[PDB]
Amino acid sequence: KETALSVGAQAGLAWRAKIIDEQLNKQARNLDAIYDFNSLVLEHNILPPVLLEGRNTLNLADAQSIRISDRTYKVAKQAHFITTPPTWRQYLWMDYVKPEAPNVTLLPKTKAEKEIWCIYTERGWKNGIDQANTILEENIARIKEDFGGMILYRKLLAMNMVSPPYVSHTDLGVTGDGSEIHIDDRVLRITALPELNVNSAEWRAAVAK
Amino acid sequence: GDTGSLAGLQAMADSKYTRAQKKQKMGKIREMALKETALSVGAQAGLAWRAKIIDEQLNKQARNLDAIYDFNSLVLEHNILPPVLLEGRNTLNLADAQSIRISDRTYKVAKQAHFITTPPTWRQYLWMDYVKPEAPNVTLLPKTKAEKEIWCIYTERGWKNGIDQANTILEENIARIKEDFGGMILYRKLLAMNMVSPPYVSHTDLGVTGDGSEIHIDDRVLRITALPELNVNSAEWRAAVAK
Amino acid sequence: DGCCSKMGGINYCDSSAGRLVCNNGFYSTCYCTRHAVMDLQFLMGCCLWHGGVYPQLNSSGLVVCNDGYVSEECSLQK
Amino acid sequence: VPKLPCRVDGACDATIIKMMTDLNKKGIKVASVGQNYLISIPASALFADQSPRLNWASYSLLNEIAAFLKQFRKIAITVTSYSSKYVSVKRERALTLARSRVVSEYLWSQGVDSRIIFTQGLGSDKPITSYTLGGDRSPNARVEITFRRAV
Amino acid sequence: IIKTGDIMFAVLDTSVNSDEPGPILATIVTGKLKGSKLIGSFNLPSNADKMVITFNTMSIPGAEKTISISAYAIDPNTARTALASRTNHHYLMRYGSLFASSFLQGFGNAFQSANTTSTLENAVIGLATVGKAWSQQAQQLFNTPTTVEVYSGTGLGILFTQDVT
Amino acid sequence: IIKTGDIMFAVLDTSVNSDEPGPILATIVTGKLKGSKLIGSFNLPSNADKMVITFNTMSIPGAEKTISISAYAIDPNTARTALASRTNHHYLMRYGSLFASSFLQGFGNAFQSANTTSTLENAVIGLATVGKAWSQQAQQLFNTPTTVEVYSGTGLGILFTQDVT
Amino acid sequence: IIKTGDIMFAVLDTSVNSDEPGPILATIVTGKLKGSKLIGSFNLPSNADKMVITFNTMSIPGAEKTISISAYAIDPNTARTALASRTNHHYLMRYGSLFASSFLQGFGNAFQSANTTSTLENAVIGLATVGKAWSQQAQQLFNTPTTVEVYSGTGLGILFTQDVT
Repeated sequence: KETALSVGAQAGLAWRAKIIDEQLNKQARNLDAIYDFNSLVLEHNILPPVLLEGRNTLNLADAQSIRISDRTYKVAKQAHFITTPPTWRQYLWMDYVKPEAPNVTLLPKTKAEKEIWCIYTERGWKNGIDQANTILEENIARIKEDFGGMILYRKLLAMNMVSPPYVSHTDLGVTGDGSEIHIDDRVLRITALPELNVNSAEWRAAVAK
Repeated sequence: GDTGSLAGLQAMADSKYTRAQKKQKMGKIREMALKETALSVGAQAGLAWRAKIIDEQLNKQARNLDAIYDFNSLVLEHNILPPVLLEGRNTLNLADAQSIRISDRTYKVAKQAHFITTPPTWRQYLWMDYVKPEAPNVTLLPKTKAEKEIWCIYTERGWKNGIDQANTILEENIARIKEDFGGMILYRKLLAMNMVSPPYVSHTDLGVTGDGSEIHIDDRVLRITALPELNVNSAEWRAAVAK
Repeated sequence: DGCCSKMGGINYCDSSAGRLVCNNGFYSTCYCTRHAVMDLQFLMGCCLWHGGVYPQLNSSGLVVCNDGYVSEECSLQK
Repeated sequence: VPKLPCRVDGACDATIIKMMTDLNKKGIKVASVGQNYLISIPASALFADQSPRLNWASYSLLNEIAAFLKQFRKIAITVTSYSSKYVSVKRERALTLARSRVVSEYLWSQGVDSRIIFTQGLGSDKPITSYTLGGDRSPNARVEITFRRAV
Repeated sequence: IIKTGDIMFAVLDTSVNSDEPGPILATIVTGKLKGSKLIGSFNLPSNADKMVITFNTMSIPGAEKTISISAYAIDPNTARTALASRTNHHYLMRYGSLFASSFLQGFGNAFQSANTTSTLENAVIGLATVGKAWSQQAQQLFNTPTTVEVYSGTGLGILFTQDVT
Repeated sequence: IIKTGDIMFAVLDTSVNSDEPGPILATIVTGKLKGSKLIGSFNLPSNADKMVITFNTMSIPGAEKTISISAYAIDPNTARTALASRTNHHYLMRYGSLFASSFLQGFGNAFQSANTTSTLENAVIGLATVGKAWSQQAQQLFNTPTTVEVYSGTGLGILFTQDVT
Repeated sequence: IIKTGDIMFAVLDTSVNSDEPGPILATIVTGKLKGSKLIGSFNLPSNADKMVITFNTMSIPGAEKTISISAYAIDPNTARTALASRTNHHYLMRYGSLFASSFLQGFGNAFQSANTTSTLENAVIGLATVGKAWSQQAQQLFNTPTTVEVYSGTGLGILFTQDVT
């Protein structure tokens, strides 16, 4: 009955997850060739922040409440230090649990029961496949959004729209007591976070050819 | 059948495998009890057997052990055990965001130097402890040939697990003695490099001691005034060379 | 079958290499120790690239990874 | 137990020693000392008369070479091409360079699991035989390919 | 909130005979409440024409709660209150035992009486005195009812009795 | 926290007949409760169609505690309450004893009555007088129940009754 | 401290019969209890298929104390409650006495009655009159069951009932 629908959903989701994970494993090298991160990281090993761009803003609230602007920019996530660059594995690799537990409560006896079992199995299978594809599409949109925010920060900093992050290092010599010692202490801190400039005159334009 | 689930559930729609699930439900209920016991007895037998083998093989080559571990060479002239030192290189600590601490190297005193009575050996640090067990205590027994066979193979798995556990024990012990010997030789090297303060020891010497019933002829008492430590003034450090 | 097949047979296993040695001095294709250079590309399990599955009991079958992320694929379907 | 592979994928020592026996009884020399393995091929059975042209049967031997190369876990690969003195220095150097280039190109096109592949040629600068009777039929007209097996 | 006396589908997985009281559990398989189980017991009817289950101890999983909504059962896809089992377990045994004990008594007395108008005498002997004790023991054991027994792979329909929260 | 009415597995290890109540202990074999022991006794069914065990005194080692969760056993792979035992233990023994005593009684009375129409007289003597006392003692002891006996090597499935902490 | 429901061993040296209750002693020789002695008594079961010993008075040596772990005994190598004894003690004796008294009564009455259809009459005399008193005495003494007796050279195992410190 509806148990056939449920197990069709589970089996279709698991099988499509296995298929799509083997596809992701199949296309290996060009994935990282697209989503290199280390080419974007700044000179103090700090991950660049995320920017958001919106165009042609129109808003209404009620009768006589309207707001219109051209473009809007949003700082999504602040820059921070990082040890290793992220990759696409924490964005696109779906999980894979293999269940081998079909429990049979409702059991078919007639050929009509077997036929409706078959068609419920088929439609649950297709439904689970579609759901897995939806999940993959959402994750693809998420990593695309992250990379686009990175590229937007790079272009705005090139186009003189954000203050660069300002970083101070403090140097100390040998530290510690006569039992514990360090050689050359250095503390790296960041004083100024990147932020937008609200004075448009400093912005420098560009023209191609 | 769940992998090719279309044909698997089409076969599940027929009632023959509903009958066939009943005869394997007994194995799903009864047969799952003996395997952990087989694992336990195989682990005990493997641990004991591998311990006996490794004790024999360690005792086979005992000469080179104490030959390379000459603590008596490293004994200082006041019968003082050298202390243990640790050196770390390329120190980076990331406490949190907006914050990096970096150093090139660092040094730590692990165990403080002290007087010793006898030189230690490798036997207290490397000999595997072993008593032979002779009591396989059995609570349930196999009855079919197949369950006897899987009892045998799970005994074999326990044999393998006990072997690997014993190898892990030996690896931990050899890492420990490597750590201690490396710390002592590092202390000697840095003391030669003028990085460690030498220990300082005085002796109080008195003559006739005691009453008219209890007496001692010689009376010398040795006490360390200063434990070894490192030096913060780096300017007087001497470098090295090679030709 | 035989790992040192069409050869003299296996001598022992070098655990430093994680590889067995045939009677002729050539490394066999089989591994012996788990601590050896395998080729790991495909793997099972869920809450991957996360904190792992939170081992608490729950009313629903929602499995929340220890970084706070929720895996609806590893979770059951209503 | 079944998650870890019992052996490497597609690797069989009986297969390796069988194709080794077949290659050295065909006439392609294989040197095997330590982890270092070299393969020497006569240039007459591969290329044309002082020409960078490929025979149609030679792709079978190249496929055999790729089948042998699949069975090992390598890191680096070195290809050298050597010839006889025919016209000049530069002509033979360029001919050996072109032959090494095209054979490395086909080897990389086929499924080699090598991280790094080097290719070069020199001509008649480092011979192995002073018997200089024949021309391209002479055995020092050769191509060598070597590596060290990594663990 | 559950409507006052609606019907739910469930699956019964534990079987029992109508001989000794004990806890029984069923499992609701569809609907709003999912994975819910129900323990209870049975009661013995006067005649073996049907059998019903006293199902009250409702355990819904997830939380540490145990409500006690009482519910009864009907035969699914039949909408009747009978039990799908056997009602003729011990009719013929006591019937044949009583009839044979009687026939033995009759054979002994009448073929003893027929001596007026060795081996057949021994037939008279044996049936003559083994009939009577077997007859009174058969009249003793004649009171045993025929039991019914539910099965371990049969679903059921559960009607409610009162409302819940 | 254990839900009201889940199913667990255990293994029973010591065997005894259902004749004398006493301490019997088993071991929980899987799940969260590992190696926990459980002592109790049994109860006697009215008829020989099943046999069940009442187990209440549950002790888990490691920490010094002793809970009193009471639960019963269901026969695995049948999902029923019957016990693996024999039930035909002493039916034919008392049946044959009663039948032989009656046959002796009948032989004495009818083969004495057939005297009108010495070894056969001694047969009348022996069966005539040893029939009667044996018959009344057989009717005295004929009410013997057929016992059942648990085994020392059988696992079991246990349904829960109340929750624990 | 002894946990609830464990098993230790002891040796029984003093034999006793299951007719008169009294003190019987055993000695715990293994486990943590060394040199411990034990005073108890027996109980009589319904049928002689088992026998258990009520063991309560446990004296631990070393100090002048005697703890009171009230426990039972289980047979080693069987882990069952049956006892090393015989159970056919007084079946055939009273059976043969009753049957002889019967056959005597029958011989006297039938061989006196069939005289129409001296020393043989004296045989009639003897069996006719000594059958009856022996018959009523056998009816009097028939109700004796078969006793049991523990052995003087068999070890034992002891399961625990209560905890100690």
